[PDB]
Amino acid sequence: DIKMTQSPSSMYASLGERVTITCKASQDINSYLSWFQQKPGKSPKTLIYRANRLVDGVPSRFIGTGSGQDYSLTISSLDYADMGIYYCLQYDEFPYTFGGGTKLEIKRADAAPTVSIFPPSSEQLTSGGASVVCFLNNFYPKDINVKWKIDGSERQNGVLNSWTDQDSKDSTYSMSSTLTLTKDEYERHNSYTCEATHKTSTSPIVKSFNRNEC
Amino acid sequence: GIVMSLIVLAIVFGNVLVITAIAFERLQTVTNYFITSLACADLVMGLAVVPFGFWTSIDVLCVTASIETLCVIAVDRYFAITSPFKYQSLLTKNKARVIILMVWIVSGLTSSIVSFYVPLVIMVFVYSRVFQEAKRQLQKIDKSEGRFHVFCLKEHKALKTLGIIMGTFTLCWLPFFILNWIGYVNSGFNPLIYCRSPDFRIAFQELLCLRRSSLK
Amino acid sequence: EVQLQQSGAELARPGASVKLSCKASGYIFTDYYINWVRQRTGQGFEWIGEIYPGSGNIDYNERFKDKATLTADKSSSTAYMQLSSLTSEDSAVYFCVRGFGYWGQGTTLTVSSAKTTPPSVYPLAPGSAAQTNSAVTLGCLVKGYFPEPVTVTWNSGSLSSGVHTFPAVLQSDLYTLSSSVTVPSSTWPSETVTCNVAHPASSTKVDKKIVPRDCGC
Repeated sequence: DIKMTQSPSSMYASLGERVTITCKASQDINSYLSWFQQKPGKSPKTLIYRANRLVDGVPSRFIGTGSGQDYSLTISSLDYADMGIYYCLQYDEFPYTFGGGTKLEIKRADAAPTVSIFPPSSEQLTSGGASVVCFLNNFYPKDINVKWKIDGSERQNGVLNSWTDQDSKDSTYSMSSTLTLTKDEYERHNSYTCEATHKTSTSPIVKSFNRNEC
Repeated sequence: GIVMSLIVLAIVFGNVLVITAIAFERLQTVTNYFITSLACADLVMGLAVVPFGFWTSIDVLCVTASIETLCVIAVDRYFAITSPFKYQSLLTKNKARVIILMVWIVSGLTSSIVSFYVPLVIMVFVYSRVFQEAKRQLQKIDKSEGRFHVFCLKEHKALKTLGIIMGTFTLCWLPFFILNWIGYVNSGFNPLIYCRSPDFRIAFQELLCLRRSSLK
Repeated sequence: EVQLQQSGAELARPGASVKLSCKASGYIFTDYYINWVRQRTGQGFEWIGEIYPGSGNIDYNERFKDKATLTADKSSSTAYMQLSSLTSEDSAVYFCVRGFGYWGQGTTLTVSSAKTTPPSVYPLAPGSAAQTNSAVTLGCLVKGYFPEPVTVTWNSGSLSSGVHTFPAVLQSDLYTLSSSVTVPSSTWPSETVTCNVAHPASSTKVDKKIVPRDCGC
């Protein structure tokens, strides 16, 4: 219909600097373009339309400026709260076509995770099974790593992992790894460790627990 | 026959609920002054022509004033759009009547080329021009208008309502001027298309002590 | 106070048909068209069409031309979208905007042969009384539910600074997720700390207090 590329895609800016994404459509939309932001777990908040006409409420540090066939959303003095995925939209003609959005992350300071493991709550155990949760928390760089160890042994079978997008305040990354088991499965072993290896250090951060005294 | 008898009360009701509807403040305008004209050219041709069917005198003064009035609006509405200012022809309220009065006597002093061709030959193009140049504007509008806000698409439908009233009176009285019962059909078609198209909907449907959707 | 209310959770069997709504209330309905954009999981936006409540003009996008059918309600000041013969690929988040200005809440429509089943909030408290911090991090894993999504707050929305919730990962045709929380060790066992959970798909709200531990562990 009307392809609208959008460089960049990925992009890491630090606090204070002026980041910038540039949008370029196929045709010629008469400044009939708009810029909005998608934040994980929220509905899109629009910032600019008519290529540059800021929406009411948007902070004055956002600037849209292009014309004819290429534009660009821009912010001077990037604020911490400015992490997410901005997309450019054209409504010059049908069908309204969206950009593909460039996602912007904020470079923070290296910070190791604060890990913690929890054994199965009696409550579930009674129900019929047992899930062990370990929380690798607030760490930057985003790249992190976990490996479950059991009775000295070690395996990665049936583990449910999930990481979060950049946190708001701490602008850090936290991960959750769960190894789902059965009352039985779980009852067959005593030692349970969660080792996380993150650039922060070379020595895996570790946490363990036994199924007996407990 | 005795079954179509219900087709007269239709040409004595829908054309009266309209005459009264016009005779409310907001419903008083040049457009609804000529549309209210085709009411007396449907009610009179139903309580004076349909019953007995001088009877062939008012049969012409009625159908020769219709496609004539249809020629009027098509031009009026045009002069309204081609106009440099707001949408609503300049035909003053009184000169609308003075102009309306002269549509009857000339309809009485009156042929398929005089009272049919001529009035439809131009009426279809004076309007064609309109329905067309009403499009260029329709969106020469600011796209943003309506999606960011903080003649339009509405008055674009008012020409839809007047665009079928002129588009039904053609397929009803053409096979005849080229079936005399089909022409009578456009007597219960105008106050019928005015429900699901123009404001009339509420204007007259709720006038009968709140019809149905009156927050029923 | 401006807003287009939306269902948030909608389950539908393959081949069926849902009819999402969007109750706008905070402006004059007929002064803005409202489009219906679809945004599948992962990412990407695809406009489904735009309808102008005031008039009636409904410009569909070819693709959804015969698939969806927009409609507005001048009175109720709510608008709808008829999605016929829903298929596995019709599952995604359907947004109701005000012409790309203000977006709606969103409706997590999901076409599936699956049967619904509410979560199972289980609380995760510290293992062996390890008083190893100025703070503490407890959490509550909501396991096995469907379909998506599930609101998960802490302390009835009360607590905020320091609470993470991870994206429901699927696992054996059933969603599972969890939310951890840090607070001052100087507080929790002392003052109450609950974890809330909500599954609209099932209209199921839930609270789970965090009793310290078995005193033994």
